[PDB]
Amino acid sequence: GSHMGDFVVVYTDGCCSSNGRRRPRAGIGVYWGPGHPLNVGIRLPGRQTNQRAEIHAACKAIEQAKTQNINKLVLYTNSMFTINGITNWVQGWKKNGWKTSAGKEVINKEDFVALERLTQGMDIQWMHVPGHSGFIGNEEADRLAREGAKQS
Amino acid sequence: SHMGDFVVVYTDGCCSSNRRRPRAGIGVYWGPGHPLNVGIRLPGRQTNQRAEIHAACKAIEQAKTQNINKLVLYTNSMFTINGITNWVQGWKKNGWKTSAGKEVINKEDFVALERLTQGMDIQWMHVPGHSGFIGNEEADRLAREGAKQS
RNA sequence: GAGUGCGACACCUGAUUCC
DNA sequence: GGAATCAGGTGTCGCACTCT
Repeated sequence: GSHMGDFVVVYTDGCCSSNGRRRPRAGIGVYWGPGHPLNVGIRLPGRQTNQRAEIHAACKAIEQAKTQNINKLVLYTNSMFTINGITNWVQGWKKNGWKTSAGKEVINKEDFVALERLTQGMDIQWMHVPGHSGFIGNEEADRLAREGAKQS
Repeated sequence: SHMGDFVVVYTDGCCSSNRRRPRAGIGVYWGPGHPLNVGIRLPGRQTNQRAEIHAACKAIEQAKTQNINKLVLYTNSMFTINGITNWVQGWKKNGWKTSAGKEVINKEDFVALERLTQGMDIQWMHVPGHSGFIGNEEADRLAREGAKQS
């Protein structure tokens, strides 16, 4: 178990073997600490892609948190897409019929709508962790997602 | 060792620990009791790619020392072979960017190797997994020997 | 509306060598 | 298993132009 001031630190990550190929396998992973009862690594239900696993691994961590009555959180993910989406983009997407900058429709709307819904009632600091650069937290969350993508 | 007027040479690098004291070696073999057969220490940052590349570099300097311009080069470093026979064309065109849009790490090394190849007619031969070729084994022996000497 | 670049962070597939 | 390294891909977005 780890913390920064009053915020408990959590790591999330998604993965997907054969992303954009013929047989995609996507998984989610959240790491709270060594041997933490809350660490999970499971198979991502639905459309298999890296983007959804990254968004959905972040959703899982928040659900778990509410489950522990946690309201302050530092969420580390190596997914700028997830971050930018939830902390910038969704705001504008809501005032424009969910439309890309190329007049078309935002592909992960349901993933971001599900995410934003979870963020109600949560002071969360979305911090980017560079992937594959020695951050135990992020390697483990990646380890956990790979294991989860090896499932159901 | 000659394939016609083309003379044959074997090159190889090595680097164990590739974490603590990455030690890198360079070896170039021309044949039984040849005055230019050498095993020496890789200068600079120690990696396997750098030793394989500078092993080729070393051999080409030696060829020139012998007024050789048609050279057949044997190495098991497909990375070296690919950078020099076909990737450098694109890197000099795209500002030395990788397919992932990042910077070519061994840029310095390939530029030096490319410089040495001006005026050289060189055939790059990949020596596979494992074959006989005492040439490759010798070159290997040379590299591991040069692996220790600052 | 159609399209083309560019940037960024991920997610991969593959290959050879060095351990 | 890992490192050193590269080539080809998709997943997705914003940003910046141009319509033969």
